[PDB]
Amino acid sequence: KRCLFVCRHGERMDVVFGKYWLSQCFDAKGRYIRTNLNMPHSLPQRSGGFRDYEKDAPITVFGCMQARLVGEALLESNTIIDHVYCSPSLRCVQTAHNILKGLQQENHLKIRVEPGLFEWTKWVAGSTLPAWIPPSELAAANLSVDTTYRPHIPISKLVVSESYDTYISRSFQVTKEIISECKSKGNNILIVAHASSLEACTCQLQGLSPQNSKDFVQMVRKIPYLGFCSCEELGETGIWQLTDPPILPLTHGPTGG
Amino acid sequence: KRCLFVCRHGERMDVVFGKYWLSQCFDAKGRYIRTNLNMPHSLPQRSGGFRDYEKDAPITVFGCMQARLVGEALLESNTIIDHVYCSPSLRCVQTAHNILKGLQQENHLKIRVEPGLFEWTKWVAGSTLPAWIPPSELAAANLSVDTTYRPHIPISKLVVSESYDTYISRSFQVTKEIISECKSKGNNILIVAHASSLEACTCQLQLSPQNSKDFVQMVRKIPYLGFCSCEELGETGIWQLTDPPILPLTHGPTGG
Ligand SMILES: O=C(N[C@@H](Cc1cc(=O)[nH]c2ccccc12)C(=O)O)c1ccc(Cl)cc1
Repeated sequence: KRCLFVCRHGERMDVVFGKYWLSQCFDAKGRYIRTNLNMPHSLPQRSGGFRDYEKDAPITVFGCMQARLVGEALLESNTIIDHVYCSPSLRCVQTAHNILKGLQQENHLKIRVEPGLFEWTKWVAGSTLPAWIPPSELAAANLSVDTTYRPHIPISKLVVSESYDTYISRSFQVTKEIISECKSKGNNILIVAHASSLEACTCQLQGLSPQNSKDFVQMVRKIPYLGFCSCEELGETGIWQLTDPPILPLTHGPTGG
Repeated sequence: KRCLFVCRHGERMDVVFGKYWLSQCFDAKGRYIRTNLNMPHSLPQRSGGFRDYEKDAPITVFGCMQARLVGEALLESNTIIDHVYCSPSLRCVQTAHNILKGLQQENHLKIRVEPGLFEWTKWVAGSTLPAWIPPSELAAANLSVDTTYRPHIPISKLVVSESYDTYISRSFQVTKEIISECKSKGNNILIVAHASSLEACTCQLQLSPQNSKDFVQMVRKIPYLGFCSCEELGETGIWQLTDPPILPLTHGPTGG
């Protein structure tokens, strides 16, 4: 077969509890005090204190469970994952790790943190990139990250508020580089990143021309949490095609009220 | 203090997947075939076939997690639940069970199924009540129900398309009958019912029950596993609302 799977990260803390979520779970002294059961028991310590979460928020408890279930669904369908890459966004690393937990592969597979899979940098606030936890420190928080992996696009080569074309171009360049270095090692590749990744990583893989920016944004906003798409290589053509994913979709509603 | 905990059931299968949800997860021959990871691995075989679900829908996978977490939160607060009662709706009994799982008390405790705790019957479709699974059949699905339990208001004594006055009374009466029999047994009692139940059961145990229009508004504002706490003001017999012993639970949808 040989497949490439691209899925979106889990439910975001800064979506459910809004842009001022740190207000609701950190006190004056900076102690994490959860005020909701959807908040995790504890948050990992960061190199810049809790304010590094403002532009790089973690997934919720239900975000972990979405990720666990997709992993459990891959195992149940005997869908073997040989390689896993993720965006350097904390929400993506956490999703990837929780998929490995559901996959029962926490202690075998080591996640390849690729900054080239970070979403369109136009969607970052201010004139500074997020303070992404380095692989070495993600590993030191139990998250099953490969600290050996050489990134195709380092953090230093990412542009602040890049053009649509810059984002689409690097998304394509990095996906071919990912595919190229996994030609030898294994069949199936899982990418855990953003809504934008599912289209930007696959669009030009099929030989097709990319969408215009406004069509792209509309496609991207219809992709749910842990939204999962699939690409099979057509023979040895080098072109890949989208296919019915190996697992069922995942749809739940809100808490309500 | 001596507490009464009233909480709504978990996420409904028939809300997420619509009114035609049996169309999506049952084929010609009545074989359950899930089409989404939020649908459970399997559904219990029902007395009168699969069509009995049409009016008594089960909670989703994420429905069970909502319940589990509420249960786990009760455990962590050092809150010992001494007696647990619930509506005869499958969603309510499934919620009740997953709270006991969350409490690590599936074996120790047994759920008291009370038809008197069922929601306002005006919200029933057709001219017939839902074909509820009897406490005997529920315990045969590994759901930790108390087959012993003598219901204060049995099914046969429930009126189809009842009035707002009849509901608040039967909700008030059953709550007192629940408080009465527990007096000695333990301290804290847990009701597991519907969005209506949280108001109807603790309104006049504290006040004049609100009008029908004001009620419906308050009900639709209560989330899945929404949780309120009442405590007896001494031995006076007048109970009052209090900041619950556990945090609330808020999550968004799948989206798109
Ligand atoms: O929903 C957010 N992000 C999106 C990407 C995204 C980001 C953006 O700025 N504008 C957009 C417009 C159209 C489409 C997508 C975007 C994602 O998760 O895929 C999001 C971002 C910040 C916070 Cl505090 C909370 C939530």
